[PDB]
Amino acid sequence: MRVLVRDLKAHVGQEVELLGFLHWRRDLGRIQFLLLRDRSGVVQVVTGGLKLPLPESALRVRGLVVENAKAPGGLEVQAKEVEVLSPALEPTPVEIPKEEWRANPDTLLEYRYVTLRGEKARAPLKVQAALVRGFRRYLDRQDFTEIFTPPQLYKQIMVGVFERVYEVAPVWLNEYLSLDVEMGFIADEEDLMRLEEALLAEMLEEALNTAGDEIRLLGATWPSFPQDIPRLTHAEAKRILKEELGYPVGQDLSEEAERLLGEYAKERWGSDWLFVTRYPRSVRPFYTYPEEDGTTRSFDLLFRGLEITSGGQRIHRYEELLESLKAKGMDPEAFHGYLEVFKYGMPPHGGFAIGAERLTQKLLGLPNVRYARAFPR
Amino acid sequence: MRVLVRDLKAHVGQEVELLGFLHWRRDLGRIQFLLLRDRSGVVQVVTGGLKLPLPESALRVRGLVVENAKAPGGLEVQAKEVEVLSPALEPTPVEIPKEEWRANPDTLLEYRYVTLRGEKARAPLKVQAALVRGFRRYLDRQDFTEIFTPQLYKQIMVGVFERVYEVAPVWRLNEYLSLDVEMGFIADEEDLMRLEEALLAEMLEEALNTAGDEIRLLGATWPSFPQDIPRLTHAEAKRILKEELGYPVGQDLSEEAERLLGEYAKERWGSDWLFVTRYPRSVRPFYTYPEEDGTTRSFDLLFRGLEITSGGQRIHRYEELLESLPEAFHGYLEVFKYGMPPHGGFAIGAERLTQKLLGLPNVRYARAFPRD
RNA sequence: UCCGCGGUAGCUCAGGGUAGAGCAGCCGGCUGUUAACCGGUAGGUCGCAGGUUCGAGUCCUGCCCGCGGAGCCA
RNA sequence: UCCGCGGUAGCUCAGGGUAGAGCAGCCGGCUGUUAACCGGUAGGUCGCAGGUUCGAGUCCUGCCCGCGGAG
Ligand SMILES: [Mg+2]
Repeated sequence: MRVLVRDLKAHVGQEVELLGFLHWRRDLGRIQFLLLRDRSGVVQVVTGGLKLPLPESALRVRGLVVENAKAPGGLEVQAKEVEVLSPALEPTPVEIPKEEWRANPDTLLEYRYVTLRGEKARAPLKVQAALVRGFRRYLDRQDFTEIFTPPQLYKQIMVGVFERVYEVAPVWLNEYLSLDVEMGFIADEEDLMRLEEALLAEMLEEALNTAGDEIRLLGATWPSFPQDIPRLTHAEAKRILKEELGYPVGQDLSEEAERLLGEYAKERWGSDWLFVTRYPRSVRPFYTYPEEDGTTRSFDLLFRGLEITSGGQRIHRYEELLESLKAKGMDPEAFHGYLEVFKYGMPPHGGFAIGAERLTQKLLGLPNVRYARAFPR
Repeated sequence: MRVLVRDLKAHVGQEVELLGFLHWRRDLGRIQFLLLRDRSGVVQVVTGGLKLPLPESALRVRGLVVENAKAPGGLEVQAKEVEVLSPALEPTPVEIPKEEWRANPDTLLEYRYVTLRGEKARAPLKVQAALVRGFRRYLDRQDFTEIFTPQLYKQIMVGVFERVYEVAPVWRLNEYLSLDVEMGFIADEEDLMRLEEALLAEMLEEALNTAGDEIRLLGATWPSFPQDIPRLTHAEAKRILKEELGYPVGQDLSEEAERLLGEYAKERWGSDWLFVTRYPRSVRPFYTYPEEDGTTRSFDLLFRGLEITSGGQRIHRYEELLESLPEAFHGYLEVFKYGMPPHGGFAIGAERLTQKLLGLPNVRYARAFPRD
C-alpha cells in the first residue's frame, strides 16, 4: 500500500512505500540524500552507495519513517530499497527544485512541459481546480444545470429550457477559462450581483479547504470576505477618478483606471472587491437591458484592481432588441437567426462570466495571468 | 416565496406562487385549463374567461393547491391571479406539448431553440449533466486533479499531478463532449479497466439520484451493473464474429461488428457491457504500448453494442516512441526524455453513453445544439 | 525612423589581444547535506553577412528578435 | 457513384381542369378539458428551370435536397 508524503507523520516508525519523482539528489558518497516529490509534497530520503538516476526519474522507495529536525518537514525516510521505474535520459533544461528563482520568467515558459512539475509552478493550477469545484457545487445546490454548448445566444436559449444554467468552457489573454452563469425569472441586475457574492464566497471556501497547502506554499494573502461588496455607478466612478485621482477617464474604464478604483475601494471600505454598475449604452452590447437615463442594467466586478467579472440583464422582448439594434446602427435582418427565439415568450433573464485565471492570479498574488494557465499560447 | 411543481404536495390547501411557461391551454369558455411548465415539471392550472397569451409565454401564477384525480399528477392549482411576464408573439413552429411525435425527427432539430423546451427533449441533457457530475465526484475522491488544456497535454500533466481528468469538447457526431482520464504509476492496462468500472458505477448512481424523474420520464431500461465486465481479446472476438455469427471481419471491427458483439455479450453473460482487449498495433496510434506478440495494451468498451470508450497504456520510454514511428514530433517527445511514469488513460463519449442509456433513437438527441 | 538598454555554454551572467565562471554535466574524493564543496575535465550559430584592423565578443555598414522613451497614428 | 421511394399551408400528408383538411392561428359558442369540438375565416416558390398541351401539383428532360438500399 502506497503512502503519500502528506500522511507520513501517521506512519512514524513504520515501513512505507513511496511513489514519486527524483526531485533532487545530493551525493556525498557514503551517504546521499534524495528529495522525492509526489502529488502531496516532497520528503527527504537517506541512503548510500548505489548510483542514482538523474533528477526527475520515476521512483519507488521503500524505507523506514524517522523524525529528524535536520530534514525539511521534520520527517525523513531511511531507504531499504530504491527502485527506478523510469530513468531520466538527460539533465532538465532548468533546475526545477531551484525555481521560481534561478530562471528568468521567460525561460520558465519555454520549458513549461517540465518546469510545471515544480511545487510552486503547479500550485496555482491546483487552486484553480478547487475554485471551479466550488463554483459548480454552489450552483448545483442552487438548482443550476450545467450545459455543454458549441456563445451568448446558446446560454440564453437554454434559459427557456432549464431556467438556470452554467458552463465552464474555453473562450477566445488569447485562450482562457470562462465560468458562465445565466438565470431566468429575475427581477433586475441586482439578483445577479447578489448571486455572485454568494458564489464567490463558496468558491473561496472550497479553495481554503481542499487547497490549503498550495495556498500556504505560495504565501498568498487571503482577500476580505465577498459580502456586501461596495457599488459605484460608472458616473460616480468617473467623478472620483477625476476629482480625487486627477485621472481623466473616457466613456469606458481602462485597465489603468480599474487599478485605481481598486486602490480607492481598498482605502474607503477596506474591500478587495468593487462593483461598477450602470455603464453607458454605447460601451455595452446591443442585447444589454437599457435604462431611461441613458445607462444600462449592467455591472463589472473589480477584484484587486482587475476586472474578473462582467455581466448584466439582457433584453427579452423581441421589439426592444430591434429598437436596440437600430439605435446602435446595426442591420436587424442580419440577426434574424438570433432574434428568432425572442419571438416566443423569453423570460426576464441575465448573466455574467468569471475569468478563472484572472481570479486565480489576483488571488494567489501571481505576477502574470499566464502563471494561472497550464499551457499558454 | 416561489414553489416548484415537484414540491406541490407539501403545500396542499395553501396559497402558492408559480413561475414557468404556458406549456398548453384548453379554453372551454367560462373555464380554461393551463399546463404550466417549470424546470421541475408541469402542473394543471384552472381558471376562466380572461385572455391567455399564446403558449410558451412566461407566466406568474398565484393560486390554491388542490387535490383532484382528473388532474395530471393528482394535483391542480385554482388561480386567483395570472400575470404575464413575457408574451409569445407567434405560435410555435411545432406543438411542443405534442412531442416527440407529431413532428418528424429532422424537424425538431430545425427548431431546436424552442423544441428543446419539451420535457422529453431536455431530459437527456439533464441526465448527461448528472453523469458528468458523477464522473468528477468519483475521480475527485480518488485524488484526481481536474485540468484545463488547449492527448499529449494530458500525458504531460501526468508528470505533474499523477492523476488528471478533463471534460472538454472534441472534433475529429461532429462536435462531442469527451471525458478524458489519464493516470500514472500504473501496473498495466488492467488498472485502467478496473477504474472505468468503478467510475461508470458512480456515474449511473449520480444519474439515478439527481436525474431520476427524467430517467423515468423517458422510460429507459437500466443496464446491468458495470462490474466484472466480460473481456474478449480482439483475436477472440474476430473468431466469434466469423464462426458463430457468419460476419466476415477485416483487420478492424466495424460499427456493425461491434453491434453484433454486443448482442453476443447479452446472450452469453446477459451483460450490456463488454471489453475488447489486445488490438493489433497496426490499428492503434503510435503512442500505444506494444506487446511481444504484435498486440497492444489497449481496450474498447462496448455499451449496448456501441463503443463509448477507447484507451490503453501509453509508451513512456523516449526511445520506444521513435521505435514506434521521428524528428517530426520533436516538441512532443521532449517530455519523455525526463523520466515519464508508466501511464495510461481513456476517454468516454458523453453523448454516446447518454444515448444508449436512455435508448435514444440517435446520438444527436443527447447534444443540445448539434452541428447542421 | 531617432535615442537608450538588451541578444555571449544546458541555466544565470562577466568581458581592440586565448571567450570565461558559477550552477547543471562527466571523472576522482568526501557518513548529516538544507542552493553540500574539493580537484580535475568537457561544454559556443559571442546574432548573421560583409567590411576596418596584424588582431573583432568589442569598431563600421546593412539586416533579424525584444523592452522602454520620442515620434508617427490626413 | 448507381438504384428506389420522397419534396404541396407552419406541421403532417390528400390528389391533365378555382390547390385542400385537421392540428394552431384569428372571430364567435360552451363551467371539467386530458390530442376538448362546433361554426365561420385567414394561410401556398405544389422543388427550380425548361418543354407537350387551349389548360400541368399531375406528364418529360436536366439539376439541388432528404431518406433508404447495394457484396
Ligand atoms: Mg498630402
